[PDB]
Amino acid sequence: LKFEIPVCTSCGREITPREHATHFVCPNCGEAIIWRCETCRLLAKPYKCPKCGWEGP
Amino acid sequence: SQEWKEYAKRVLDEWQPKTKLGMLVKEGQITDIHEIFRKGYQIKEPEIIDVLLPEVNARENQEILDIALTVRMTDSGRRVRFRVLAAVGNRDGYVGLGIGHGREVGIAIRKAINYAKLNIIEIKRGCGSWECRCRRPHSVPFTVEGKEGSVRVKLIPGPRGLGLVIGDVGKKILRLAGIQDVWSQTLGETRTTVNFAKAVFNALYNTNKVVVTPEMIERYGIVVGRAMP
Amino acid sequence: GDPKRQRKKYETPPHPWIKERLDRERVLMDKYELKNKKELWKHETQLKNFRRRARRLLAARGKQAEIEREQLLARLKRLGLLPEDAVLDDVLSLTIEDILERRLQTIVYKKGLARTMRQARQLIVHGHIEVNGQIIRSPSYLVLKEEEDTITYARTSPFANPQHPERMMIEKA
Amino acid sequence: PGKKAPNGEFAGRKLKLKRKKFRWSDIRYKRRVLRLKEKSDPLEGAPQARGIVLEKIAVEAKQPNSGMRKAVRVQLIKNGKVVTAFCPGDGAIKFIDEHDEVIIEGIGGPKGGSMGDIPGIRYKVVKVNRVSLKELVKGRKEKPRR
Amino acid sequence: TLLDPLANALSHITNSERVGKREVYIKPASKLIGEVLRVMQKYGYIGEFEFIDDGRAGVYRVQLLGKINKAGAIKPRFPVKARDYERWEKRFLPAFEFGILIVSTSQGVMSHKEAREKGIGGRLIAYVY
Amino acid sequence: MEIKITEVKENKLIGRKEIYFEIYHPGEPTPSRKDVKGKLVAMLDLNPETTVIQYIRSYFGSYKSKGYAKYYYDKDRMLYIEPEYILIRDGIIEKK
RNA sequence: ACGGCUUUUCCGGAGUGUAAAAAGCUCCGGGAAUAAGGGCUGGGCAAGGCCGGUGGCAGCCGCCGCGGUAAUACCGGCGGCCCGAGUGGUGGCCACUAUUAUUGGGCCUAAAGCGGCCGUAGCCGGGCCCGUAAGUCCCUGGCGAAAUCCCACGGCUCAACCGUGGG
Ligand SMILES: [Mg+2]
Ligand SMILES: [Mg+2]
Ligand SMILES: [Mg+2]
Ligand SMILES: [Mg+2]
Ligand SMILES: [Mg+2]
Ligand SMILES: [Mg+2]
Ligand SMILES: [Mg+2]
Ligand SMILES: [Mg+2]
Ligand SMILES: [Mg+2]
Ligand SMILES: [Mg+2]
Ligand SMILES: [Mg+2]
Ligand SMILES: [Mg+2]
Ligand SMILES: [Mg+2]
Ligand SMILES: [Mg+2]
Ligand SMILES: [Mg+2]
Ligand SMILES: [Mg+2]
Ligand SMILES: [Mg+2]
Ligand SMILES: [Zn+2]
Ligand SMILES: [Zn+2]
Ligand SMILES: [Zn+2]
Repeated sequence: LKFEIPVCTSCGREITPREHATHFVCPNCGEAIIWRCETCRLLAKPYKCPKCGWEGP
Repeated sequence: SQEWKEYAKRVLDEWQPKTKLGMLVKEGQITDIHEIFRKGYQIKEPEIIDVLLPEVNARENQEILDIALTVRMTDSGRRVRFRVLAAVGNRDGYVGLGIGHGREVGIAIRKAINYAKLNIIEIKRGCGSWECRCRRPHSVPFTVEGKEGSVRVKLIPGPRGLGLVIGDVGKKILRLAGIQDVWSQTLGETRTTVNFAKAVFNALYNTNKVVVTPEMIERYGIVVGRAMP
Repeated sequence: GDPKRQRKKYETPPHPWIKERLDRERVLMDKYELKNKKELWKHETQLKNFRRRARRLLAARGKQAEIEREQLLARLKRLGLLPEDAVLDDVLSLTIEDILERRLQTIVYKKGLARTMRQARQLIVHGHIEVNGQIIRSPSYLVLKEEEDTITYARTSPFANPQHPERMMIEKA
Repeated sequence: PGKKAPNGEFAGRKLKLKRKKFRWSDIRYKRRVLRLKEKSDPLEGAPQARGIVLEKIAVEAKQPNSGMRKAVRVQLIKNGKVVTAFCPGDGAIKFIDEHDEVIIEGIGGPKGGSMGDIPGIRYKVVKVNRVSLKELVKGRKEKPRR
Repeated sequence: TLLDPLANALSHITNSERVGKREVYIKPASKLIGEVLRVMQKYGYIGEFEFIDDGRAGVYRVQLLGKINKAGAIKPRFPVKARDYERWEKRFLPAFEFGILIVSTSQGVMSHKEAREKGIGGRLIAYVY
Repeated sequence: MEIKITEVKENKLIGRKEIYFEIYHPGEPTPSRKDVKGKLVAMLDLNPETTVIQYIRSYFGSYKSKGYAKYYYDKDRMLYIEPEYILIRDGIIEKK
């Protein structure tokens, strides 16, 4: 098999090999993994957990 | 692959890691090259590439792109410095480019090879030519661009067996990445070798920035990293 | 305007002194015992023309394109450069070595009628080899598959006698 | 400056006139179409010419080189104009005499003109009394009629 | 002054997607912009869109999904024949079947793939990939 | 030499028969016109006085030659139809 | 250096060929015999850090640059490289050149925005409904000689060349 390319939670684009992205468990519930790409972090875009629905940086 | 496996084994057992990612590699929690990318890690120890991609230490997988000597003026004469531009790769899907400086040529060559490893990237390969639709990863999957200084580079998919229709620096870099056929167009001062090489490297990196659909992956035979038969 | 002028059948290199190309071509010249560069260049051009026809036919559609597409495949398998079940994409994997293996010089050496490539060339030039009952003195002639096995010594040649001194030395190899 | 103009579908005449107007700013195009080189060429478009030697001279090399370059003054048969021509080779000036006839051709510098450390000389001697000068300088042949 | 409502709309969309906007408003609407938006939605380059009525020429509200590399008008609107699409593809697109050229035919507005299947030409008006 | 007849055609308008043939002869010179004519007239029962050989041609790397000949039923018709040069070259008549 | 072989080509003959000749082609006798040059050798750019001369003189140099008594760059010897019955010199056109730019260039500081503005022709022009069918797209009749170009098959030993069909 092959491997899956991670995707930003806010905008849905793929993460490039060496960009300044981040990922962490949901602060509210801890059941899902949030990914944020460099552009979304720079512009402070909001994000929403797909399980518990808690939103925002 | 028998030699470089034991080289990687030798390096691993006598290495004391100074960084968190180096520790993850030392303890067997990371076993593949593709697992160090796309998560924001800082890569600061060259032993990481030596363990995960040992074949970048072969002579056929390293190229010295150019050597220049530069001068600083002083009241006691001219102080001379060497600048070396070099590149490494695995001829499948990983490539890196680096610059080194030193008082003698050998020091600069060592440092330049060292910095190329630390600047490693993974790319995408495929077949996108109107006159060759073979779904094999011998070319770029679609047209891409890169730039540095006054230099602009555009890379275009080409038919199997065409060769690399590009200047020599671009030839060396593309060969180290595992690409056999391409067409190209350039603007600016290509005789500035540092900028020419950086523009080609940026163009290769930019294959990751194009948005694609699952259907496209089948149509162009897109492969990320190793071809993996 | 101007009337027709007959044009060269081969193309010259874009730069005369490139080290890598010189090394590659020297290896080929030594291996197949060619007389000069232009001979080699001739065969290179033949290969290029084949590929250029395949590249154009892949991106074409219509009724004449299909006829041309099947004619190209048929000609390539008649010369013995592709197997009977090949497709158009297979045209793009042909190498220069495929064409040189079809020279009458090479085939005379491969079958065991001579001991060396140089001897095969002299046998062809002096008129000791017959191809399907006809004597041909051109070492660069490309042999069709249908006539490959009817290639022998000429029936009027000194070599068409198993007791000839030079033939016994050829057979000892 | 805004967008390059005109871009319109029905603006063909103006676009063609613009391209024609600024093509006269290209010195290559202007010289060819106006035939300026033909108007001033002493060789009258020929690749070689024949002339008669009037005297021998020497030209100093330009800075920072030093040396004397040996040349001849030649009067051309076709129109009577006089031009200077270089004599290439070591000791070549010794094979030339006054009233001898020579064949000259271009010296081969940039833009079809002069070259090296001798600007002002545009031609070189190739034959002397219908014998190749290169042979004479090397040997292999003798200059006739003494 | 305003010369071309369709060019403004496509340049606006490509500017907005580069900074991650989730929706846009196309201010002077028209029927041709609506047909182009329908074709864009069919191939998955945009989400839902809706017409909003002022007393003026109307507004379009469009949802973006980050799936557009680039989009733009073609000026002048070159005529094209039914078997001549490849050279225009090489002019505007990055690989052999990558993206769409949008074509105005006497059978309506459609992608160049559908028109090539029908065997008709028309006028080029836009590209999206 | 071994002779093989390829075609015999009837031409009533001219009043002749036209004969195409091959000769197989490895290791031998090109056959002469006299020998070919004698063999042909024996092989077809012709009056040799009205038998004309048009040509005998050899090829580059071959062991055989191709030939063309004509046979008239009447001598006067032959003298009226055929050119003088071919009848002399075949020894039918004498050059003045 | 020994031992053996061959005869494309070469010398002398017979036949065929030809309007007649000559070439060409098939056979027979002799014999490795009868057959290599031009340019280059510091970088661009493949190839010498060897020897002997000359000493800012003579000379070389498309361009960059060599030569001022210890010249890898001039002249010559010996070596080496490229192409080869050819290989160098001079002049012209295209490419190189996105240095003419529709595709596809520039104009703050490098060549280049009229000192400023009003307006004629031209070019470019906001949304909806109905009609027309000039532009535009599709189908089909009559045309755009042959030679020249591309492909397959066939005839000259193959090819160049020539014929039959498709474009
Ligand atoms: Mg001081
Ligand atoms: Mg920069
Ligand atoms: Mg430039
Ligand atoms: Mg005329
Ligand atoms: Mg070299
Ligand atoms: Mg010169
Ligand atoms: Mg010396
Ligand atoms: Mg010398
Ligand atoms: Mg410019
Ligand atoms: Mg002003
Ligand atoms: Mg005004
Ligand atoms: Mg309108
Ligand atoms: Mg109409
Ligand atoms: Mg015609
Ligand atoms: Mg034949
Ligand atoms: Mg043929
Ligand atoms: Mg013909
Ligand atoms: Zn994002
Ligand atoms: Zn949650
Ligand atoms: Zn391909």
